[PDB]
Amino acid sequence: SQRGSSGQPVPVSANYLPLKGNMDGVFKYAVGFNPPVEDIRSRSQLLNEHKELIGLTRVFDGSTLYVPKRICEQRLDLMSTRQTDGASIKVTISLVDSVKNRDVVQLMNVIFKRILRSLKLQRIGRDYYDANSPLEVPQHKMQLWPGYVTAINRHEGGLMLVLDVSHRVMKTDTALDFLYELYHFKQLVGSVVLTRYNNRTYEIDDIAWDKNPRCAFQDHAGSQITFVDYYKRAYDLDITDLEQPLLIHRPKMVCLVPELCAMTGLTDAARSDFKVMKDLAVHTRVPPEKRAESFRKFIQRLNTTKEASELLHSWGLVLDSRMLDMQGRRLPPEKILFKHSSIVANMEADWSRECLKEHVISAVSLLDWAVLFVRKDQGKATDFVNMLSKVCPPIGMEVHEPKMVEVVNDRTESYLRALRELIAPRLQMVVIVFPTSRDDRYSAVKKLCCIESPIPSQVLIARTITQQQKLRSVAQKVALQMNAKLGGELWAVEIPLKSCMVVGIDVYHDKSYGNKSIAGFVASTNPSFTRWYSRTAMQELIHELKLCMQAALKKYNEMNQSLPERIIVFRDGVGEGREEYVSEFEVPQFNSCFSIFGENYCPKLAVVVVQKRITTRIFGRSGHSYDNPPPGVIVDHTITKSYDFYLVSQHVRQGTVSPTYYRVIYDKSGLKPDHLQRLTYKLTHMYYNWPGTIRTPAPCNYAHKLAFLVGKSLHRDPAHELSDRLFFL
RNA sequence: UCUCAGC
Ligand SMILES: [Mg+2]
Ligand SMILES: [Mg+2]
Repeated sequence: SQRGSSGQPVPVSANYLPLKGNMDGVFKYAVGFNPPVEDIRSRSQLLNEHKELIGLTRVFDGSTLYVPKRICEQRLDLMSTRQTDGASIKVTISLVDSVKNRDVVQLMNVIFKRILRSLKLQRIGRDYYDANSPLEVPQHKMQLWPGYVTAINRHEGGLMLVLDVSHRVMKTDTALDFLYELYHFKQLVGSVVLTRYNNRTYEIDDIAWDKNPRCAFQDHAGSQITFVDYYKRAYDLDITDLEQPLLIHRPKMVCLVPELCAMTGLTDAARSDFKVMKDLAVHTRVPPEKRAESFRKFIQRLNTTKEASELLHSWGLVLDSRMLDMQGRRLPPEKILFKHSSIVANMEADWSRECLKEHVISAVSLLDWAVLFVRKDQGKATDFVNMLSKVCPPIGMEVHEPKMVEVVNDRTESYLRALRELIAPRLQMVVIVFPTSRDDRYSAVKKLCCIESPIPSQVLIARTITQQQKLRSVAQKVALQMNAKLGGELWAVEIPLKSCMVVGIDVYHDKSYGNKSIAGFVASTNPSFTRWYSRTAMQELIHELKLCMQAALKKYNEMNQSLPERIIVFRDGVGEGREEYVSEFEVPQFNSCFSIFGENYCPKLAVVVVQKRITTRIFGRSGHSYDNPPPGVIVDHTITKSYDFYLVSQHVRQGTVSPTYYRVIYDKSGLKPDHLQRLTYKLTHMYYNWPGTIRTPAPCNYAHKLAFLVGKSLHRDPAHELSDRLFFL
């Protein structure tokens, strides 16, 4: 069965609304014009003189026609005149089909977008945000707009409506002031700017400052008008500065003026900042109890507005008034095997403290390592090392005095030279300490520590050695990371799938550097899933993932003198629409690449697609308060189709947990669905940078970290000597 | 890098 057993049935409730699945009499039609005018809007206008024969309730998408009632004649031929052409254009009617299951959705999304437009909602980006009731945050010139993201699809329980509250931050002030910050260019490159006088939301494409707002443009049959005059005529406002660089948008020569503009979306500066996130996230990160009512009061609003009320009764569909109520299951909390003893996770599924009191399973001993630092931070670094020697013996590690090396100063060449005169085979780890964060020196250093000289490093920033409180915990968080960078596993969980490799793939979208789309590739190399062989992929990915799979298979063979019987490939980084693309292109490549070795080697494969950015929300509930559900809750019925499941593994403190969507796009493994769901739950714990369950499984997040490291700082492939270790953490 | 129509 699709529904696995072995959990605990907890009453959950997702944010899906079951549309009334009785939408018949929706006969699709077709129109044929022996004058083939190549404009859908012109065709619609041409047939508009015959709208009385149908009614307002029609959908003419250029070629077809959707009507909630029998068309007047499925072979009727009328003559239509054109105010421009003047020809007696043919009018055609077709009894193509009453759509069964394919174009029903494409109709419902169109009419539902029309409905949401009737509620005075605007289309910004892809979803819909309100404008009457912003949530004022007048502390940063920010201003939030409530909004909703909706979709309708053929989920197993019929036709369901997705609905999840969104939020779109918009700048209270103007844009020219934002253009003051040029010298203290390539940033307004897709920034969704909107105006205020009408709240019409443009999307910007190209900026050429070679123009002035006083220029005139040929509009409305040779009537040149200047922007200063056009805007004062059409909106009765003035312009203070007459030299601002205009903004250009073109529908898929609209020259905007950046005094009436106002950006949406915090733009890399509020993004790279600790200040504004704590200010915004109090509102953006909505707790589940508020979100449930922000959902229900949307339905109370939707069943009161006149256009919204009438449109449903026109097409006949009855939108229900309360979210779904399913019966999810809660997988048992999983034991965490340490070296000597083991602790079960709490309901919170976090062992951040119990990992600081037990022994790691395999500790690599730091007999000889080094530290780099500056005069300004010599004392703090020395104390950090002195008490790092004090915290390792508790946790089962064993460290000794490092070759305490002082760089000359903070210039990057000094660090480069100091590393180059220091690297030797008789070495374990070089632990570097920087005064201030800067990607130039960081990248120039990590290239040397990850390409030229394969020495696993560890960068620390000076502010983190507070030497007041965040030193014991920082040392206990860096010792455990340094242990893993040396190929020593910390904790493990009983995974009863004997002799099965597990692979994890994720990609990193870059738009500037060639769009190479670095993709990581991480696979286990031991039957306990604690040591990961991590390679990388490069292409301008088709051919390199087969090479990485073959190399990882060889590596697993070397360690275990065997070959895996199963290969679970938790593919991630799929686009929102290519969820079937992998099921046809790369799965055949993975089956083909097995041919290099093996006596006709037959791995029982399973390619699982992992999706994070979804819009489902599983609210667990006991009573009448839809709270967050405890991590480890599986839902796979009446919400998913084609054998895929939703899993709540993350845990948050503020907000609603987003369950993660795993699609099983290839299943030859003979694994019962129960076992694969449980396994996908176990791999959640195995991330050695956060003791406790995380969003995606261990290999997927490992691969994401590796891909981000390669893309943002390395821009090459790491040395193949480092691969058997988790040099990336 | 202690870490999760409009112009
Ligand atoms: Mg993804
Ligand atoms: Mg790290």
